[PDB]
Amino acid sequence: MTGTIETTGNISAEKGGSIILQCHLSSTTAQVTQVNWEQQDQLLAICNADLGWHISPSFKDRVAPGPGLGLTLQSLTVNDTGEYFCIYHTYPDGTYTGRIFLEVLE
Amino acid sequence: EVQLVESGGGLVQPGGSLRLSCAASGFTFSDYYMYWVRQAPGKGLEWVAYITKGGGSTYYPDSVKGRFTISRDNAKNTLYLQMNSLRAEDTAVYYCARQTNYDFTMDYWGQGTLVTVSSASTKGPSVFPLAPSSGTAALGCLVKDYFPEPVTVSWNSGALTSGVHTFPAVLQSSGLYSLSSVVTVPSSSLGTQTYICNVNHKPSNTKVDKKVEPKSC
Amino acid sequence: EIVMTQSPATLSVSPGERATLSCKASQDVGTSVAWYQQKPGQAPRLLIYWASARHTGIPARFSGSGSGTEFTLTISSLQSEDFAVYYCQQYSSYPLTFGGGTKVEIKRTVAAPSVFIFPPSDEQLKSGTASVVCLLNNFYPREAKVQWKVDNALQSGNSQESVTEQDSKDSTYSLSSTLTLSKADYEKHKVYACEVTHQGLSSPVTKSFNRGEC
Repeated sequence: MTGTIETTGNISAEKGGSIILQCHLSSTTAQVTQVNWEQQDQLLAICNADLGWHISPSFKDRVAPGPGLGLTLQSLTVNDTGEYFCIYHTYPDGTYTGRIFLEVLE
Repeated sequence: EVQLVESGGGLVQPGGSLRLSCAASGFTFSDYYMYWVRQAPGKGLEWVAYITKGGGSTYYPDSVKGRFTISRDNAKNTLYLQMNSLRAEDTAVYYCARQTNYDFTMDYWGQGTLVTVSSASTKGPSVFPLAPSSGTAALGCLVKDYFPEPVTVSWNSGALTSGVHTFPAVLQSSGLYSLSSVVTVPSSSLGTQTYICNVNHKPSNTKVDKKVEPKSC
Repeated sequence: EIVMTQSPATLSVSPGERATLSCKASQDVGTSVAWYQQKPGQAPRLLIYWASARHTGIPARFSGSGSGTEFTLTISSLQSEDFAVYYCQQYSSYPLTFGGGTKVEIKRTVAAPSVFIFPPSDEQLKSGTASVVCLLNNFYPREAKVQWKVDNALQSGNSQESVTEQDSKDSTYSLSSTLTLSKADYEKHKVYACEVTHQGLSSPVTKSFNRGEC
């Protein structure tokens, strides 16, 4: 129930640069077990509480984990324009989701 | 229970084209990322195709790139592999696989469907007996000179199972496979019990029974 | 591409004992390494993901270790059912690549094979070619020699052998040797013999038939 997700919002970047995607679960003491980073079509990363960061091989060239629970995109294409999602797997509350819209311009 | 069923395997001439099918059930097919993996007879596993949950992105190895095309139809609960400009070394059992939605690999595989790339011609088997001779005795069948794979071999329509060994086919120099299937029974049953092997070779549409009798003489 | 090499190729293990398997990546693959069990005739079954995490439904006697380039699967008290070829796989980057596998056989007491010889079918004789068949039945271990004597002359280059997968109930193996000649060549000779040597026989065992008798 009680707890929200704040994000970096709707942002914009030049082609070829980097962006940081950050999220922050707040207003709850429930423990974060996993966080997934996803595009509208593909999952990009998973930070596990036990086992750590895995990065989807479709983005190994261009995606560093963090800082913190965020994620850094490296060589943005206009193809990267769209929605992004940090999904918070949590106990006891459940799945919290924050959303970011990115637009890569030329 | 997650279920994946592959379909479409068979003989195709080099340069030709074939199209494979995986039929899903027991899980929301549209939430999951899907793979194709292939395995030559006796050899190992080779990743061949990856696709996103909605089909937006596809990834191939250099080996097949520009010839294979992975795809899905989400309402048919079906994943497809379109194999163009086929080569001899494309011969393998082809499996579709589902990605873990908690990691980036494969949790469940289908049973597979077998593709065979050869200029050779289909041909069905002849089946000769291995008659019991001179306690327990042994008898069997010889499924000789067929192409391509596979053949199944039952005994007494499935009533005979314990004691059977249906051997790996070996390819002969002719270009044709051949195998044996045997079973060891009690001697006393020889004068009494009937023994038929039920040989099936679906690429040919052959299915044949052969009685094996203690040929007294 | 990232080459994954497993070692050793083969491992025979007594039941209740521990097998230890090794996968070595040609570059850092992190902990993006999975292990798969493939039973003969079957699809691969996922055992370990994330190098250490065990897939649900997998017994805790399986166990995965490693990070970086050196990974290790461990089966701590083997059972007859654990007989399969085990595969490692990195998913750090494309192309997703697999090891060559490690085959694992169950160990048991030695078992001398039962041998049988089969003269070619009267109906295949009309074919023009003959096929004598030699059956080594339910033996252990899997190494064995089959030589074809044709009127006490040893054959070479005209035989083909085949072996079953390790048997599910008694962990034995079985063999099929098939000698083929011209039916023309078949009637030029008279004593057809199959000679079998194997660690469970005090000495070689031979079985034979005379062409024409029956």
